[PDB]
Amino acid sequence: MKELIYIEEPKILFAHGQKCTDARDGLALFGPLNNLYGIKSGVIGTKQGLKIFRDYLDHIQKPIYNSNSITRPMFPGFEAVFDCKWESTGITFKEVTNEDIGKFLYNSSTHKRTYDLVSLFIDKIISANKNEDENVDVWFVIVPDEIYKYCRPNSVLPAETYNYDAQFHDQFKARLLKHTIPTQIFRESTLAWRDFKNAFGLPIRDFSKIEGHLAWTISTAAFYKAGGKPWKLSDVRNGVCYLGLVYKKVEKSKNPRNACCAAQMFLDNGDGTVFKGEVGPWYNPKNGQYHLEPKEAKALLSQSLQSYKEQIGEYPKEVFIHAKTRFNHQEWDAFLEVTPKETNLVGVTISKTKPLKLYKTEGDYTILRGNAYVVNERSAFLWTVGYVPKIQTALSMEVPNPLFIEINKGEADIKQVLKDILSLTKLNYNACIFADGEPVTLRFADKIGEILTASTDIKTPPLAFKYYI
Amino acid sequence: RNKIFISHATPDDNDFTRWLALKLIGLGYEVWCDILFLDKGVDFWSNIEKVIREDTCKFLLVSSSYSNQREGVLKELAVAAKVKKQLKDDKFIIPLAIDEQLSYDDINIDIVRLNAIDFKMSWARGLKDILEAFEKQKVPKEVADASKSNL
Amino acid sequence: RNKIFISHATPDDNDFTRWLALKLIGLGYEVWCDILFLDKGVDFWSNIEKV
DNA sequence: TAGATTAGAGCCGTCA
Ligand SMILES: NC(=O)c1ccc[n+]([C@H]2O[C@H](COP(=O)([O-])OP(=O)(O)OC[C@@H]3O[C@H](n4cnc5c(N)ncnc54)[C@@H](O)[C@H]3O)[C@H](O)[C@H]2O)c1
Ligand SMILES: [Mg+2]
Repeated sequence: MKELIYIEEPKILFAHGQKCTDARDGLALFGPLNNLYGIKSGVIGTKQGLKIFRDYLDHIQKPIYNSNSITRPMFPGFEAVFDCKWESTGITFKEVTNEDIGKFLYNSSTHKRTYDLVSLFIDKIISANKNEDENVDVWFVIVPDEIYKYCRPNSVLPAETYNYDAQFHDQFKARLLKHTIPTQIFRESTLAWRDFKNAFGLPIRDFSKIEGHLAWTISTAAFYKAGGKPWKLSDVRNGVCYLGLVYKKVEKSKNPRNACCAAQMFLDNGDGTVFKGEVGPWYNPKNGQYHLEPKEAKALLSQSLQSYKEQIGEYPKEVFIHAKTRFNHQEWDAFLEVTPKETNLVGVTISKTKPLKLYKTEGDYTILRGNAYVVNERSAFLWTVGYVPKIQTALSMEVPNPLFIEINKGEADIKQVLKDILSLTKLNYNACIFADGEPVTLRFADKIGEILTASTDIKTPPLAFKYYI
Repeated sequence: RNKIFISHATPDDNDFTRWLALKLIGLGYEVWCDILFLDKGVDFWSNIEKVIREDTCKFLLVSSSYSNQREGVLKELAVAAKVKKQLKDDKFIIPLAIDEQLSYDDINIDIVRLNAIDFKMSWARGLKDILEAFEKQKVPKEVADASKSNL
Repeated sequence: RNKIFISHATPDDNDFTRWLALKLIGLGYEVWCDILFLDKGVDFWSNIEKV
């Protein structure tokens, strides 16, 4: 008979200085934090893709319902939720004829055809950007199904361009970085899920009961990419800086040259929220190692400290590093040499590879969300996925797994670490969901890392998150 | 009066009714509806008729397929017409058209000569129309507070 | 009797009608139009005949 | 020969 503790919901902040624990309800009751005037869209694709996009835009100007409004809050229509206009008249079309696609998706070598198709789209996008008089807020790329189907790494059809990944999405995002063009890739079957079927007369993907959720997700993504602030955190304590770290393989290179990318977050002293990537991919030549050599650790921590000092005016009073791996002693000493006198440095480790499950003995519903077993003063199990009583369901299907949080380096309070980690699950702008299973300091760093690894020509990349998601 | 009455065909028009009630209450209008109270049974009719006849300034009817030829809604319309004649107010019932299947050729006699607000194309346009009509007709209101709707 | 009535077919001739009504209002006249001054929820044939 | 950490890919369910 051990003991469990409970951690309360973090709460998030919306228009008019009102707080709620749900993004859907908070946006459908008050509205976002800033005021876009409208979204002028730029669509690129075939004529059929343009027709499908126009259909979808006309669709989401009106209320959309889910089968269970309690489980999934409705969608009251785009312009009532967001107080800005995004309709099918500010659209601009740039054709990509099937003649262009046919001559390229036949090379039988995944690399070359991926390169050719990425070029076919991005050359038109850049031409439109540099030599036309419109002001396009976001670029929407309607990708036919065949283009996405076979451009995967390990999928077969039934040297100059070899310095690139074998993925359409990653290479597309990486090769547009120096132009700074917000983009949203759409599969053709997602926007029109009714007309893509199988040998049964039924949709491949059935969205009939979850249409409102899809509308929420797409609308929030589009709104964020055009420069909107949907929500912010509630009571982030001043003086604390968070910093994610994730390592990534490099693959097509003489050496694995493990790359490390970070994501920085703090409070801007205007009671705002600064959440931007602090990235220039630092490398490690040794194969299979996930530790930085002292020089890269020094440079990384110095860069993060300088970013904070410039954005605020004085150094952090507390810095937390969230990683998926443990830190060796040389790396931590490197970190400590370049850290100010009055700044506490704490390194944490979040892992999913640990078998521990808890079963409710009575019913058929899973454990609650805010629970946590505190093994020690330097370890604990935190449930971030579980039954949420506000929506009357669990975020998973089967018995969920907890996160294992360890204070590997430094000295802090495990209760504060757990509380902070739980409150970082509420800033997933790539999704419109109640909560996420991982802190976003560790999820957006990964997304940055997996984009600026599909190429090598990028130097001094942008930090804003809207060029990678 | 100070209150706005909403008549709808429970339980088919619940989504729109909840949406509209929450939006109006978040804008400073006091709304009386059969979904905002979890207690029923005693005086299931007296209270409703008393509220219509005593302290109701506006009567909003959710005109849809379910609400046409619905006994409770018809009785509500009868009481509303009586009160409207008593008050000598020409604009007291304001139908809301939310159903695409309900053609204007097949609406109730009690509301067939009245200018209805359209919601079929988009709900935000309908809300804008309702707010502009209320402002023009000087419907009493409170300073808009979304916290009421949140609570 | 100082209102200029405008009769048209709705919604096929809405662009020209709205243009003309806005122009005549700008010039200073009083204009009654099926798409800009009819009320919502009012007996419309009777009001039109009265106008 | 083991134990103990790490990162890639691929596939399937979301309602009733
Ligand atoms: N421009 C015109 O054609 C014009 C001008 C003046 C009057 N009218 C009358 O003739 C029209 C004939 O319309 P239709 O049947 O061909 O097409 P319709 O009813 O689908 O569209 C016509 C418009 O519908 C609205 N409407 C009709 N009945 C209404 C009601 N009970 N409550 C609220 N709005 C209502 C009005 O704005 C009307 O102009 C309307 O009955 C009335 O306005 C037409
Ligand atoms: Mg995205």
